[PDB]
Amino acid sequence: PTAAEDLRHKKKRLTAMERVQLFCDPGTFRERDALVEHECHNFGMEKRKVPGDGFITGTGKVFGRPVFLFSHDFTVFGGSLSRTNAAKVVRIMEEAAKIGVPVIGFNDSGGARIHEGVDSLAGYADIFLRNTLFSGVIPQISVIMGPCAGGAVYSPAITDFTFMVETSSYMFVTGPEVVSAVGGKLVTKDELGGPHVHATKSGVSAGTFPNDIVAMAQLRRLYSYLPLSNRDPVPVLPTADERYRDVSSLNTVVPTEVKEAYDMRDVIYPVIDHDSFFEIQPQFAKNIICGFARVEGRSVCIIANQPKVQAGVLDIDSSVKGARMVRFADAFNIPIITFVDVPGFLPGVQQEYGGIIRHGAKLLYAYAEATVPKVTIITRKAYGGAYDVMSSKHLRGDSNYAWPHAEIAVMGAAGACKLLYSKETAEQQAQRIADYEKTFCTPLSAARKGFVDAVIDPSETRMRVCEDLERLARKQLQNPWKKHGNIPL
Amino acid sequence: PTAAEDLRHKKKRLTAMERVQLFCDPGTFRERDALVEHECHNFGMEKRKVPGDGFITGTGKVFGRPVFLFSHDFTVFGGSLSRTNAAKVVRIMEEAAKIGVPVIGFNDSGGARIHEGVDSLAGYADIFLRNTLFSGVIPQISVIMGPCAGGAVYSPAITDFTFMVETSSYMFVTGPEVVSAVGGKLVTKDELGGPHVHATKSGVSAGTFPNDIVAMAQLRRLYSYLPLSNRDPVPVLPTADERYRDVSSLNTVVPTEVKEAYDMRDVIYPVIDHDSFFEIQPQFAKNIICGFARVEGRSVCIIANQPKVQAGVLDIDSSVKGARMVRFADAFNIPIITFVDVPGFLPGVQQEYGGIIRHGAKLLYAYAEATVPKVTIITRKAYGGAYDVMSSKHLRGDSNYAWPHAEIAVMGAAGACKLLYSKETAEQQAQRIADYEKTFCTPLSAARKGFVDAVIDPSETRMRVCEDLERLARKQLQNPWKKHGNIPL
Amino acid sequence: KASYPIIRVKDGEAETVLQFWGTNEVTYGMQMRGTTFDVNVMSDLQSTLAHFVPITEATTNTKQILSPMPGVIVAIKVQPGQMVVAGEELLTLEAMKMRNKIHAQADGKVKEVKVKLGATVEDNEVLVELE
Ligand SMILES: O=CCCCC[C@@H]1SC[C@@H]2NC(=O)N[C@@H]21
Ligand SMILES: O=CCCCC[C@@H]1SC[C@@H]2NC(=O)N[C@@H]21
Repeated sequence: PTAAEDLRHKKKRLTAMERVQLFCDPGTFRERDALVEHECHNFGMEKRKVPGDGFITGTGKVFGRPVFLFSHDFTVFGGSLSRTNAAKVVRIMEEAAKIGVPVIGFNDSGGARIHEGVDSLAGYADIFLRNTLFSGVIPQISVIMGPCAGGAVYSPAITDFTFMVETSSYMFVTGPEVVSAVGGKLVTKDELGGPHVHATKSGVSAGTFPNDIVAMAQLRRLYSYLPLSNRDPVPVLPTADERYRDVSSLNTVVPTEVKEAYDMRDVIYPVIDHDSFFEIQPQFAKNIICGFARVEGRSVCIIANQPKVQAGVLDIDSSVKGARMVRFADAFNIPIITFVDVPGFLPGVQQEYGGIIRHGAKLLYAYAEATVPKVTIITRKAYGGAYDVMSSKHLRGDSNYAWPHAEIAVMGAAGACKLLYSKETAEQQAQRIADYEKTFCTPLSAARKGFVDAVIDPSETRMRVCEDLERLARKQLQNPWKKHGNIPL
Repeated sequence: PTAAEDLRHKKKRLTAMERVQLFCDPGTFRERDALVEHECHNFGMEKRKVPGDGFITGTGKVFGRPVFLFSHDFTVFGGSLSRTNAAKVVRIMEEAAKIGVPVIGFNDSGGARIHEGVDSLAGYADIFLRNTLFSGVIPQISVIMGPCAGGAVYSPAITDFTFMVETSSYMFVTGPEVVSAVGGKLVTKDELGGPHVHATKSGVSAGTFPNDIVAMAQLRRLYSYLPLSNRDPVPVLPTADERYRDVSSLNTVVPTEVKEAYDMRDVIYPVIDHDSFFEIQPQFAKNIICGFARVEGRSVCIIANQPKVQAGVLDIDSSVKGARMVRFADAFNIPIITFVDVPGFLPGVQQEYGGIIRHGAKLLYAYAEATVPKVTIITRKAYGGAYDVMSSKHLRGDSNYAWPHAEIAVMGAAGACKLLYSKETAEQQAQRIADYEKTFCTPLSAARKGFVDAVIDPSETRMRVCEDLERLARKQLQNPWKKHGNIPL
Repeated sequence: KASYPIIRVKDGEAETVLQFWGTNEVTYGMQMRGTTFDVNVMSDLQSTLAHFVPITEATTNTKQILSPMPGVIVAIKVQPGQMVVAGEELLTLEAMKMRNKIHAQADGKVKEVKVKLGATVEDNEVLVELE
């Protein structure tokens, strides 16, 4: 019996129920509500009632841990929401708020249902309020499998992570018809809101998958990292890997020349456990890396610069990416580990015309507000305000480390030499820049002041990180009483 | 005796002490620390010690209410910060955190002090952490009277409001010398970070003043609105104006044609008390108005659309502006009053390439998260998701009102008629669009559903607003327990 | 009455009625004998310091006027190369279902070529050129 799904598969596409079956465990899905009708009675809609009413909501179970989910249905009315569709979603989110369980939704709606009038707006508003209230209480993940237009786009935005499917998905606020009507330009749906556009240009989508099957397979892996609720502790899984594994290849990663580049992944991979990195937003703002990883069987958060791309310089997009990652990680009590290599901020008129001052402050706010244990490692250099922003010791950092060839200075040697000698005799470059770099572009001064705990061999990083992360397991820090902060938007 | 300030005034500029004297009451300033030296002992700095060390910090008193302030000094070392300058500021902010008092700072620093090494970075980090921790506890206002470059720019950014002086002030992260070095373009300091640029292009500065004297005079007026701390109640001042003043001119403000424009200030001004509006960011994103005002002697927050500019259409910049205003107003228990007139969101490729999805969600998050009393008035129209965003009744709104000629529909009549009749006989425009607009583009349906409390004459708005704002004085609402939210950055 | 227009003042027998327009806390807009003035009310410090304040001069540009935003021109009011006075409407763009009306802020005359009716071009073009 394979009835009524032949029409769907013929278009090389899967069904909502099949997606739900693929996500959860083999036999642990219990559909909650299945016999519900729209009761519209307008515009010749009194007929063609549907039992499911276009939504599939249940409970399920992943890796032995509970979950909640819902999936849109494209065959029935195009997946449009109504006064009645939104009730099921509201009930699921409320139940997942009472119990410490997350929510995952597979969006496929074609837009609002016009035949209901303003009831669709009512349902949208209720879903928006539930998302707003419960953000930071239970993790929310959203996946977009098909078209997603109109005002329905906003609820995925408030969710913590949004993923996209490559061939047959798109998302935008207004359709290309209106764009043609007002501006006069003919742009296709994919050219407007395709997965690539949101992966590279707008920065909304947190990832892209080639197929639905791969999407489910990796969504399970992502779910294996998250904590169940706000009050539950960070999960710890058994692992045969051990902190005594030898990592001596880190002694040679940093080149002896100051103008040559290297890949920061060569430093990230040895420290964490084998094959346990899940990069977030891999194709957007490549000069910074963010993602999840495990250290001795417990999930941690990774944020590191990359001198491979644009000399590892902070920017607007990198600031937004890092700020969102830090805020989410702190909201759910996940340790943060950072690797620092920054020469400063990206210089340019477009930057000031685009508001670098606002955006660069977001990362600093996220780092200063955080109360989870932090570990910082300075590999090569840290200059100016970039050193302050990237989790400096003064921002209530727990432990800070440096490598023997690091440099921590106010600015580059040339600018310091220029400002320290206004009209000093010519040729001052040769006998002053070298001396200043020798005397003050070294971690000795910063260690004398007390800004780094110790200068360590690069081969001891795994040992030190495991020791510190084990000791810091029970830190309790609290901020002054506030209704909420006022972050620079 | 007018010694040592003749050199300053000759350049048509004022001094820090003169600014402090102008701000506070005639004789209520008590300078806190005045005999402090830098104790540097490097690069020939062992000499030329200064008593004040370039900073003036005190307590003062404005309108009989306490304050705290500090002012940079440009004559002494260019206003550079040090390990010692930042200590005074930290002490002032800590004291103003223990006691429920705000802080106001007049920035004039030329950058960091190179002769101290990384101690300047240490001081910057401490100030950044204090700003981050105490934001949302005590209001913070910052004014920029002169140059402000380097990494020192970030602390004004975290503060709630930043104002600028016209002729002799600028702010940016990196100087034009580096821009010339890397990109090769010659741009002046004013062309890069002048007050106009931040007033119109970047949206960082919240206002601009022509002179320092006017700056102080209006800063006092702004201070008269704010509450003293997080736990203190909203100030109420005596006022001879009364809720029984006749406003019948509102019956004629809205034109009888749907395509003609009008000025929303003609609706804003009658409701509030006379000469009591303080616009915030007047020259940026003119399609939305935000500011402070008084209603029956108590300060409230005003957020209204404007069909004069771009048909009152929501956008990226308007969303950011409104979101920041709502967040600040809610953080300190200030009532919010909104006027709604929106046809939707601005359509265009640049918008999606710039991330409309992220930015438009910020206003919705700010409106949904808020717990202060809200009053909403729909004058003419509200369509699509814009109706949901602008404080709809479903987002825990207290009271909502509409005017007799309003319209609340899913979308415009043309699109609804197109979607409701795919290939219906030609000429369907004339006998379908008119009928649909007549039947469903009216507040009767939304009133039937229960989305507006009542349909009122436009002459009763002041009476209704005063009644509701008086009754709602003691509302107590609380959100679920969270360490903090996760707003879409 | 605070923030109101009428102000009745009577010294001895003489009686006067003045009006209060507005203020920016250093300058007061008061009406005397049906005429607007701007009196400055400042203390000793403000008076002694207002001498040392830059007074910049605003741009006095008599040149072409551009349309702030894209749209469509449906109606025009003024004629090409004739007199123009301050506050006169010049034309009306219609965009996203809305007719605006950019006028002439201040000038004596113009020299230019009119943008014809229904020219859906805009994009900050030179609709009218003032010379
Ligand atoms: O020496 C002239 C150009 C030096 C630029 C050095 C890098 S480029 C971006 C960033 N901004 C700076 O001021 N320094 C770094
Ligand atoms: O009828 C064709 C153009 C209608 C646009 C109506 C306004 S323009 C911006 C906003 N987006 C919409 O979909 N409608 C409004």
